[PDB]
Amino acid sequence: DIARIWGLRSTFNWGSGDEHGKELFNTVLDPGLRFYDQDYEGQITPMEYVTGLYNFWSGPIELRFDFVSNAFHTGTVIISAEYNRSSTNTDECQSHSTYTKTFHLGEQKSVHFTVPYIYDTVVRRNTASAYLPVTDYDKVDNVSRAQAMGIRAESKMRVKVRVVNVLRPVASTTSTIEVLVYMRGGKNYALHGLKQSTYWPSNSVVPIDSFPPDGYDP
Amino acid sequence: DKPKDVSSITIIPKPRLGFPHGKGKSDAVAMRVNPVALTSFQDVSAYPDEPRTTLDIARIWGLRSTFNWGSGDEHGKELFNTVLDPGLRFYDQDYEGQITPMEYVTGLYNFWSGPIELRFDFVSNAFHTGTVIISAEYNRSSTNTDECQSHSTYTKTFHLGEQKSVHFTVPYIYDTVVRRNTASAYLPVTDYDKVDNVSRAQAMGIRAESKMRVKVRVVNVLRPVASTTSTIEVLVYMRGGKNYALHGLKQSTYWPSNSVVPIDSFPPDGYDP
Amino acid sequence: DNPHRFLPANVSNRWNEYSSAYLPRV
Amino acid sequence: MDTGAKEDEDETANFSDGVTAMGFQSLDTQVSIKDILRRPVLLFNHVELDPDYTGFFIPIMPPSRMMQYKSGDKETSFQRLIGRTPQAAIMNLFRFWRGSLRYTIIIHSTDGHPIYVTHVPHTGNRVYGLMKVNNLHEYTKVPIFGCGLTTEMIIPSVNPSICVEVPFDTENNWAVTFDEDAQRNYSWRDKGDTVTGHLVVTPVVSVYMSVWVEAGDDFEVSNFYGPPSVKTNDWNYAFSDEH
Amino acid sequence: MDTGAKEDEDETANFSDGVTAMGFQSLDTQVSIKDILRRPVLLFNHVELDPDYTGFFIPIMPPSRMMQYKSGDKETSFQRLIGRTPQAAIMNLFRFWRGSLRYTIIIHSTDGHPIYVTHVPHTGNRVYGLMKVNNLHEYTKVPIFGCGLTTEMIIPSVNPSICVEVPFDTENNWAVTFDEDAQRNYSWRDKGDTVTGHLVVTPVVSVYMSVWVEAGDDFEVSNFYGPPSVKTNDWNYAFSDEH
Amino acid sequence: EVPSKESIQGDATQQSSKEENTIITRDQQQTVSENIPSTVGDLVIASSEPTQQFRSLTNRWMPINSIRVTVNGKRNDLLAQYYIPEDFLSTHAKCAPNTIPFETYVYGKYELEMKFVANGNKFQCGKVIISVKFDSYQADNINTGFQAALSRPHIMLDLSTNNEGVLKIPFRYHRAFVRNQTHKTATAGVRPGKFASIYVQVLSPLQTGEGGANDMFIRPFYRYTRAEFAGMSYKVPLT
Amino acid sequence: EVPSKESIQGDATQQSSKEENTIITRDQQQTVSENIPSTVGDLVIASSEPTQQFRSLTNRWMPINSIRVTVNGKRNDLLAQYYIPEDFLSTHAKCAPNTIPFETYVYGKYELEMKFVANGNKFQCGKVIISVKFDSYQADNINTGFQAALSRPHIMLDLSTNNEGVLKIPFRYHRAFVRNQTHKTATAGVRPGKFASIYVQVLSPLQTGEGGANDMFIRPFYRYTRAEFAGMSYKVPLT
Repeated sequence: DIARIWGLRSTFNWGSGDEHGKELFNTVLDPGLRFYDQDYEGQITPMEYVTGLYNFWSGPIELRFDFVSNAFHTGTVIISAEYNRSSTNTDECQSHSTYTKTFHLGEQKSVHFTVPYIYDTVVRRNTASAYLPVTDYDKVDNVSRAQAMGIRAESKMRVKVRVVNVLRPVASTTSTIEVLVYMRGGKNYALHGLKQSTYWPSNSVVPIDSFPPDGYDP
Repeated sequence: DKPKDVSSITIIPKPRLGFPHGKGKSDAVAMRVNPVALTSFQDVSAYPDEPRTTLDIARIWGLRSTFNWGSGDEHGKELFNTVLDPGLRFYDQDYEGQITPMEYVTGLYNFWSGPIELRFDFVSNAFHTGTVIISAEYNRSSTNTDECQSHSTYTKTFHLGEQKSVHFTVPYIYDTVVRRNTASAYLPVTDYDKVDNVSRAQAMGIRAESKMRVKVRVVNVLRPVASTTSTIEVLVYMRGGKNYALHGLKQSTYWPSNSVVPIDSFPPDGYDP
Repeated sequence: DNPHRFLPANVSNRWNEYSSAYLPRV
Repeated sequence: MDTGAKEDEDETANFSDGVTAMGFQSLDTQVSIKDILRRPVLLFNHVELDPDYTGFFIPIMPPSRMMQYKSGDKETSFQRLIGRTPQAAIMNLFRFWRGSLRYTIIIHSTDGHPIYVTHVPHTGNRVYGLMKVNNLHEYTKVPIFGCGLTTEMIIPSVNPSICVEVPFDTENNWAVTFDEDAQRNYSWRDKGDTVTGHLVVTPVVSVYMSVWVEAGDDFEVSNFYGPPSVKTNDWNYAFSDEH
Repeated sequence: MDTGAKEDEDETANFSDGVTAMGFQSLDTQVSIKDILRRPVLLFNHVELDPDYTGFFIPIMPPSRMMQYKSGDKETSFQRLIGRTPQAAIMNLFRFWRGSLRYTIIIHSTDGHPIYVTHVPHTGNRVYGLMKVNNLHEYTKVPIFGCGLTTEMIIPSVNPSICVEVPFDTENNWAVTFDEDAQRNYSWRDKGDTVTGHLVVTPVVSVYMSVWVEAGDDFEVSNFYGPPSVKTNDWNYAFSDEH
Repeated sequence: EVPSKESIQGDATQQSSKEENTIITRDQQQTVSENIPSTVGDLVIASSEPTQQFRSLTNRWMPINSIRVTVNGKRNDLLAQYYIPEDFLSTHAKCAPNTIPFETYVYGKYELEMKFVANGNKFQCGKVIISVKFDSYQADNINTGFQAALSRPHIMLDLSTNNEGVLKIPFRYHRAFVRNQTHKTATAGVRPGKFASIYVQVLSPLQTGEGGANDMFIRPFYRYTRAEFAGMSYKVPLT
Repeated sequence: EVPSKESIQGDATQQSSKEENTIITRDQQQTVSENIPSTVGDLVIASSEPTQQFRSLTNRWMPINSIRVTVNGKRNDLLAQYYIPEDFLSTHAKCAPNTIPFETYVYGKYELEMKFVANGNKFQCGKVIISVKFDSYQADNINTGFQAALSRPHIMLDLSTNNEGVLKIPFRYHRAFVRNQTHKTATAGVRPGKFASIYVQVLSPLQTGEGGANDMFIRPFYRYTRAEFAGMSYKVPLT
């Protein structure tokens, strides 16, 4: 039920200067981890937050692209889901030969997109570790990596958004709009195998003390 | 109210519930969210043609041995002659090779019984022609040179020609309802230790060597045409009969020889180059 | 080092197992 | 909670939803919130007790961001991994809970010396660890268990662990889960409303102990808050599936 | 599997098949494959644990040629006779298995100190023995059992052995039994597919332990491979029935 | 068909065409050319062996190259043109799954559909015509004006409203089949892989306001509604 | 099944298997391995989108490379071996129409059939065994003798009679699907395009008469009896 709450995943821009075929948005769509190559900090979506509790997931994922625009903006984007093998940034044709939904922007400013679940295994395993005892930001080495809990099976499944028809706004409005990309689990989303949570509270964490023994009386 | 509970019973405390059994009851604690949930076999299940018992494995045809049969082999000559014991292949030497599925499964058990089946496939053609006699001999065995002694037992004369395969059920005729296995029940020697008589004296069991043999002799000498090969090879297959039976699980006779490597920690143990 | 880690190039394919072309392995 | 289906005004064709993979591997379904919170969580890992004090206080509250370790601050007797449990992450989304909890105590002993457990009802304070109640230097004459509150006893030789189920003794409809700050000195009657009482654990001699916790059978969470602002660095401490 | 009755084209008279001797000595029939694999096999015989490490790892895989001792190679904590069990010889014929296993742990102690057991789900690595996870020199603050995975506990004084039943937690239809080489460095996601997870066993102090294993009730093997190339020398270490 | 009041996501009354594993939505209304028949009956004679269809491969929407309409283009100017199926194989979208059957088979019959999506701002105005010419080989430079375009099967695109068009193309060829691929060992006597031509012409020039954009873009998509293949052969690279 | 007297065209009692646009006759009888089931039910879960079949392309008999049996080959010698579908894509019959769908799709489930045709003279004699090993990756060098070959699903070929064999191969894999193609941008963590192995071994050595031929030949043919493909992608060259 938590994994069916719409959370705001990412944002990106779409200007008039973006020639056709250009990748506006391009991410590895894995609910396990946001990045494989850097520390993440921010507000994770409710379906990603709940997924991080489990070792395995499956079923479709849903997206929703809200274009922060008006009536006088007009363009066309193509949203493609790409499995196993990924396309080159410059070759738009490779992206077109997968599972795509061309959205004609104008009066309607929102497009829903179910990403179909197509993998070799009935359930994927989570890329985040099952158990991580490091709590004090210890400087990592290869001996540390060698004695990990599990081997991160990085997902190659991507979702790209490319320009079909270049955004041609009127002179009196803004040349660049922002697009909001929401994400929730599908109606047949499923989780299994409770593990140590991927994410933990960053902002405003204070450990409890004895009240009022511990100098509460001034 | 808080009434006193007067009901009681005498209990005998045991650590494990049904430790040595392969069926019945168990005190196992499932490591799940639900304590009574099980693995679903709704989609992924055992295929119907897979062997459900070891007696199904012991009905798979395996190639036991081979031998040759030339034109130069005068009548009465022993082409093939083995002690047909599913326990051990040899009593007097180290065996290495590919053991048949009925022998492999038998080595797990201390006792066996019921008939054994053979099948002789002659690697020949239409232009080969001879006759062999397959005899099963119990308790007392014949001399190599006296073919008449072999003829006075349980025999099946096969007229080779167009048909190139003969099936032969070896009838189970012994003094005991089950024979015990000649291979040892437990052998702790793993490092090819040089054996002595003191070692032999402190064995697990006494090897009761089988005297039951199956011989194949020439009846009519193989007379092939000039244009074909003078010597053919015969393939001798072997499986347990339809009433084959095993009992008393022991330490296995045979073990994997080829390409055995012990597991290590991956990737701690220097997998990262 | 441990000889089992990597198979020699002449008998193996890119995926570090015995090649299908190499029949003598048996 | 709000799905956000309100804003889904798109009525165009889409790809199939397929078939659910639930119950495919095993029937044991682990998705329920009331099943996760019913799993036991560890709190105190081999902490020491003393006969010199009143006893060891365990504030009756569910495990959450309140009981979390942050890097480079004061050390506590609470274990560090309470923050990152699946059972904590759930309690970080709900600010209200109600019903009974289930504390499990394991004494590291096999002696005839009895250890006691005492549910003190919600009295407003939120103390934990060892405490000298009223600063007295002798509690053997007047023990906390002997005053006449509800009390069970462990006898280590017979069985060195009990599982108690502490009742929801409070004047509130709901017990509050967490605060924005645990160490902040604000109005005193509201700071108390994050516990529904205490467990106390008095031994005869010195001995070590472990404490677990979970939700009881009768247990409901509510007042959903959504997910917090988080950080992660799991990527860093593992090899890729490509060396 | 293939009987090979396909090739039995002979239609000539034969000797009788007699009557089966099954159930003659006793009704207890030991021929079933799912009864042999349900018998317990010993793995670790009086191996030592330490509080200094994360815990002792036991990779959840059935006993087979993977866990076999060869003569004149590196020494392991695995007992040597795993190779030659009847329960191993069966698993050498089937390359796929699915369902739960049943690990039995026996701690050599009678102390109040609790020992824990933790089913870690299939995470890709295949480690065994004692390990310092992430090379830290202190695990008492943040234990592996305390992170919030499914966990039972042994209390040696009450009963110094448990029998757990670890679930088939994996994304595969089948768990692979064996490889042609255990020590070979091939693609990393496939090496992981021979285990369905790990058991870990953490003690408070140092102590010795024994581990058994078998198939659970829910357990199926498949993908029959036939018998391997074998060697034997049983003849050599026994007297004939004729001196 | 009828617009509604403004919600969070604007005027949410969009239709969508779902063909295999590709969806295309549309904001305003859709212009459609008449559904007209193709040659049938010769199929069973000309091919002795049975003919195959690969709907999952060929019936999915495939976007091709973008067209650039500027304010400098006069009336009767070709914006683009496509010899089909030739250009969908080896010129545009070379790695499309729609082209997979054309590698192996040597003959076929093709009924197509072509959807066009334009995106000019509300302060622009212009008319573009798209029209099909059946069996145009050595007949491209005649009957190729806007006037002939209005006579043949066609759609019309207003660049301000951003309506969509869908041009249905029957198989109308002088032969029974069209040859798919040229080869070194094949005959040079016949022109292969061209049974029709698609012209996109400026019916009225684009115009813009003071300090406005000097261009806007259209994107064609194609899909075979009835792709029958005959004469299987060894697989080859496409041109 | 029963031979007749000699007519102008010898003993004319030949059967034939007609699959799509390829026919294969046989002189003597046919050995067939048992028809056994595959994994089903996971298909609908593991693939959210619907899965496609191309029977006209994939169900036709395709001959691969010839096998050369000599009088020097001992028992347990590998005559050939095939990692499938890998070797049918990029090693043998590279320009076959059977391979066309493997370019575009990334996953699939494959039930195969494999017919073997031998032609040794009547004055020769020998036994060859062909057997399948399901999911053999990093398990090729074990359980790979003639003894294990007789246990697993197999056919048997006598080189004098010239009987035909047909080995039916169900899809029995540890995963739901098998990956078709490796790529530069794809994961190296998984081994793609190998769900099984086919060994052809000498069960008994070939033997010949005085001044006889020192070898003879076998020819395998394959066809997919149930090739389901999932996860469409941009078309690529095969290995």
